[PDB]
Amino acid sequence: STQYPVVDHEFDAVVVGAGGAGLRAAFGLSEAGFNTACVTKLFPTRSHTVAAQGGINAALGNMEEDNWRWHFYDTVKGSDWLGDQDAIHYMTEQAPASVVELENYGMPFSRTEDGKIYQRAFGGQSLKFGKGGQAHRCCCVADRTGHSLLHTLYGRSLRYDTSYFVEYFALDLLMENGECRGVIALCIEDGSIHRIRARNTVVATGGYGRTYFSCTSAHTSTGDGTAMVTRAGLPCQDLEFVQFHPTGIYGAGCLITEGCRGEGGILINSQGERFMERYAPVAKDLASRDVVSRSMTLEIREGRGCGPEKDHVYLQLHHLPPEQLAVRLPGISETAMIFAGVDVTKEPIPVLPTVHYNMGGIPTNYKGQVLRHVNGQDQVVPGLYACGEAACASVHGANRLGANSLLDLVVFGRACALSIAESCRPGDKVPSIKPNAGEESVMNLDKLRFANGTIRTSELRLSMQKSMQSHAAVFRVGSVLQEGCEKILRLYGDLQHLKTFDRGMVWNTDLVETLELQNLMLCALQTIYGAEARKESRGAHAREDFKERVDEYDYSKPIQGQQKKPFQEHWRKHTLSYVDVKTGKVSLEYRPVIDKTLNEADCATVPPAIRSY
Amino acid sequence: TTAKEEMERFWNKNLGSNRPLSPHITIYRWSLPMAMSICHRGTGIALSAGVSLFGLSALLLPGNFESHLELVKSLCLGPTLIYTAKFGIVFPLMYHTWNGIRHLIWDLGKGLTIPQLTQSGVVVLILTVLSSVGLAAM
Amino acid sequence: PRIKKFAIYRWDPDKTGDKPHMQTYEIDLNNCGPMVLDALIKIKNEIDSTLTFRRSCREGICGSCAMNINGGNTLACTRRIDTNLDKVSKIYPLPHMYVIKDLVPDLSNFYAQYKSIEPYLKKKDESQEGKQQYLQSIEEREKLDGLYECILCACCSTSCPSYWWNGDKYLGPAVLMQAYRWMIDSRDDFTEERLAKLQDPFSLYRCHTIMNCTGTCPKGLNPGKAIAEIKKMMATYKE
Amino acid sequence: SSKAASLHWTGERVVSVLLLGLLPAAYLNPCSAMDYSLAAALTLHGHWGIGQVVTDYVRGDALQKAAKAGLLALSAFTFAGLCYFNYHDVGICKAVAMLWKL
Ligand SMILES: *Cc1cc2c(cc1C)nc1c(=O)[nH]c(=O)nc-1n2C[C@H](O)[C@H](O)[C@H](O)COP(=O)(O)OP(=O)(O)OC[C@H]1O[C@@H](n2cnc3c(N)ncnc32)[C@H](O)[C@@H]1O
Ligand code: HEM
Ligand SMILES: O=C(Nc1ccccc1)c1ccccc1I
Ligand code: SF4
Ligand code: F3S
Ligand code: FES
Repeated sequence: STQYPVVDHEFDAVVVGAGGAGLRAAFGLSEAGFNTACVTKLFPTRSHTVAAQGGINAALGNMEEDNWRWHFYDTVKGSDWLGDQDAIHYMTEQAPASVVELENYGMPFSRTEDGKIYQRAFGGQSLKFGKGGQAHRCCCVADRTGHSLLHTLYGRSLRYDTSYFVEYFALDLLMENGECRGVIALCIEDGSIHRIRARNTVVATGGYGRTYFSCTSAHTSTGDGTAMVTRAGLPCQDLEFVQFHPTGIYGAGCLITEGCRGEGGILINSQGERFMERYAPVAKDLASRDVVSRSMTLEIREGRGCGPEKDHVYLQLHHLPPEQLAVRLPGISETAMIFAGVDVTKEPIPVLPTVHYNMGGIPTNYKGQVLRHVNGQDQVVPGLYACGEAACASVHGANRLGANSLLDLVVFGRACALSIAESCRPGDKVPSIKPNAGEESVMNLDKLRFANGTIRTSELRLSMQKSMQSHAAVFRVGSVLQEGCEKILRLYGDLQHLKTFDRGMVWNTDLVETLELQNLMLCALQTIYGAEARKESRGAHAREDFKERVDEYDYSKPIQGQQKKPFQEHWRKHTLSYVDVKTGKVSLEYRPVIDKTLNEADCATVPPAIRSY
Repeated sequence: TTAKEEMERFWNKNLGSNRPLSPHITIYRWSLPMAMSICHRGTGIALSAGVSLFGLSALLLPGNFESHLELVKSLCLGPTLIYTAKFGIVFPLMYHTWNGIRHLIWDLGKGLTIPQLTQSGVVVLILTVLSSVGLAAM
Repeated sequence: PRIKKFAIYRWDPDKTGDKPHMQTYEIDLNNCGPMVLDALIKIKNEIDSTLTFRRSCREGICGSCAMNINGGNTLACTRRIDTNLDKVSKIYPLPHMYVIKDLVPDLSNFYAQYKSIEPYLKKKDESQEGKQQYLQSIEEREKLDGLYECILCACCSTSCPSYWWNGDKYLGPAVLMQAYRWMIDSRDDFTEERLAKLQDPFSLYRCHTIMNCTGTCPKGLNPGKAIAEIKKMMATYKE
Repeated sequence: SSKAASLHWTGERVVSVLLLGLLPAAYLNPCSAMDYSLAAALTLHGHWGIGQVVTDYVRGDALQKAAKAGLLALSAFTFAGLCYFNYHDVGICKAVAMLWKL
């Protein structure tokens, strides 16, 4: 306060995030004719989506004749019926349209005989509503798809007058009487504080992998947008559902794509057995992520360990053609060699299931509007939007389908732009904000910048990370989760006993990583408590105490003879977590999933069924 | 903000700031291709200077060339010393002649991989010593 | 105990009088990761939380790590530390660039040049765009290999001596390679006017095939070759 | 939108291959006509050579023009000298030959 300068910016719409989700929303808004400002802590290229290897799904019918409705069914079946079907309808239908848009933007997709966008088999996708065998609808830029996607989206975004606040750490949402006015942000370059206000705000900050000790995600995946929503009192959703990607280098935790499993790659144990045929008969080693990795983490605890210390497993490309590896998957060919020293042609890659995708995030409409939970119902938060991994329309549900997140990025980023475009026009008066607004956000900065503590940021981060890694792991019991819940609660009280060192204005990476720690902890609290509260096994979240999938009905037998279980007695519902900032208490509620589609006659609702690929 | 405006505001920001330019020649690792490009520039400058000194003496200095050579014989220097004078003429000439072809090969879009620069680079370097010792023996 | 010394460039703009200087850090390698960044991260977390650098993926695909280690411009997450304990690893910021703070360069101009070449598909009449995928042969796709992979880490452009001297006016390899990346992209219609944008002594013709770009590229690409291939187009194009 | 900067580059490579061809041709056939064309190619190539150095190092609008003017006057006086040497003296070829057997 008064030691800091304030610079109030005025815009039509603010987009916080420069990933695929953020960029598509940003330039799409500018294309609609809005004065759009994009606020991003990293340079747009550096954003994670660049690390995306697998591909982007669209029923284009380039390999075999395909219907987008088949893609709808495969997403909702994969979501363990926690997926809201109104959003899945919208995503799977726009899927072909959105991809063809990118190829037209200039995204260098791989090609085939016909000259169409090359698709290939991926994790858990089928034809004819789960009956027609293997589906090939994963459009890819040969193992570097997210890289090309981010680069072309960014490339094309220079065609419009989008104001890019590059290297700006957004701190908190500008809020007044429920209504969102934009963001208050610290400028990493000079230490200044900026109040960017708008009629609408898009939140596309991506996931929060860095809550755990081991992940595939970037160092900058710190669930910042989640925390900005958290501190506003607005609910988060399904934060206990965390995807464990089955294949990632045992060492630093880098990713080996699921495209390896779609091109003909097999997973081999300590005896050399094709062990995924022992669990899944129909899909085998190309089954859903929630089951494959949970079969792998089972093998580690068995004693059938496949390594120098019997702690990891293998992904084998020994019997794959060397001619195909050079063309289809060259990005893993380098990163397997660099991080392990593995010839992908002769040797198998040492893999270990670790944190990959955050299913939950910020509750949102199929249109993309952030929702608060009032009176056991829903309410659209005015001028607040969220898209990507940051959000939770729960188009992924309990378990995200392979190569859907990059689709989720484009589609719902685009959707956020359309919702703003239709609800109001550019040049509509920007709602003015109080002179003393976001004042505590600045004070959160100032108190943390001059922090005379006893436990430095780095030490506290590790205390959070390894706790989550052993408590909120692949399998989780009540006893372990209970210890974890008060173990994570412990470290929240430590968030003042923290000692900072760097006390400058220009590029205080020491300060931003601490702000990231506050956001990571706020993510962690809601993640662990939701898991301990949920007393069932659903998708990625699997309780050893309650390995039963608890629905409104026992869907194993016919529907007729049963009566519906009361909403507050079953577990097929969205976890709505809140947390008080001062006490660090996680109080949570629930709201129903959406079953109705956007059109029943065009796309039928898929009722809950047995879960096994 | 435009492309041209971004650069225009980049320079104002830095040239009026107490920011230091990072070290470059002080630190960057010397390589054959980089060092061999330096010599090509050097030999070019060295050669053209000689040619200019030759022209700007035909118009300026008195006498004829035969008179000038008779003045060189006046010092009646050692055959080895006159060979050293002769070698130091052809050496910068030949290097530039050989590496000049290597540049012209590159201009065709050929031989531009990293191993090829050390291969042909040595082949230029070796051709130099041979064609310089060869010509000075005439 | 296996102690490795790291000599690192440090300058803080929030301290008056403080000028550029080196700082050494000692690290046990058996506690630390195999890559250079793992050591930069270790000292930041444990020894000195002032070492301000850029890091994101530690995977070699985002291009944050870009810095000059031991005289070469590579990614800190790709260069594995020298187990030779007798040698002290020297970490420097990208060469001839304005230092914002400790190894963090000002890349504004670098990005700004990238914007000037228009790195997006341009069709003469795209009133039909959005609805149908453009056709491209498998062969026309290979023409882009080795060109798009560029993560814009600014290692190559910053390794070029011409970019050291004439960084203001000359685009550098990084930006020029992307210009070529969009030149032979069969879908693009604006191939002639893209070349005409380089019709001045500086934009393209500050290249003298010094070749530091190809030599330093962390992703293994060949910018110089693509520049040389541009020069050929520049000579042999009608209209 | 004329392409002048591109043609200049092509010109520079043309004189290079001409000057490459001339140095053995001047050895094998050392005539008076070879003397003049050698003086023509030698001074031009070098002029365009230093020109490249000047555009590289000599920064500034006001300073660069004077450097290009100096280089032009120098190259003019050089080509004049060589031609005078070809016309009023032994000539490059025959003068080189005399210098060598010494
Ligand atoms: C981890 C991962 C994920 C992944 C993948 C490979 C890896 C290693 N491969 C995929 C694939 O092949 N196909 C697919 O469908 N998904 C794949 N994924 C998952 C997917 O890539 C991610 O879920 C998705 O890319 C996330 O993208 P999103 O646009 O939503 O977010 P982001 O990429 O992380 O970008 C974040 C941007 O937000 C800005 N930011 C963040 N916090 C702030 C604050 N504090 N202030 C201002 N800006 C902020 C960042 O700057 C960044 O630009
Ligand atoms: C016949 C043999 C020669 C060949 C093949 C040749 C070729 C070349 C080429 C191609 C370049 C430009 C390098 C590039 O590609 O960027 C160059 C540079 C140059 N040359 Fe020559 N040249 C020859 C003889 C000479 C002579 C006899 C002189 C002296 C009068 C000379 C003076 C220069 C100068 C001043 C430069 C500029 C240096 C630079 O731009 O890097 N060259 N030469
Ligand atoms: O600048 C140059 N010198 C230089 C090269 C490396 C290191 C330091 C200076 C140079 C050298 C040869 C050809 C073109 C050039 I622009
Ligand atoms: S071509 Fe290579 S060195 Fe140059 S910017 Fe791209 S990735 Fe970096
Ligand atoms: S380092 Fe250089 S001068 Fe050209 S060949 Fe590469 S940009
Ligand atoms: S941090 Fe992304 S490349 Fe090193």
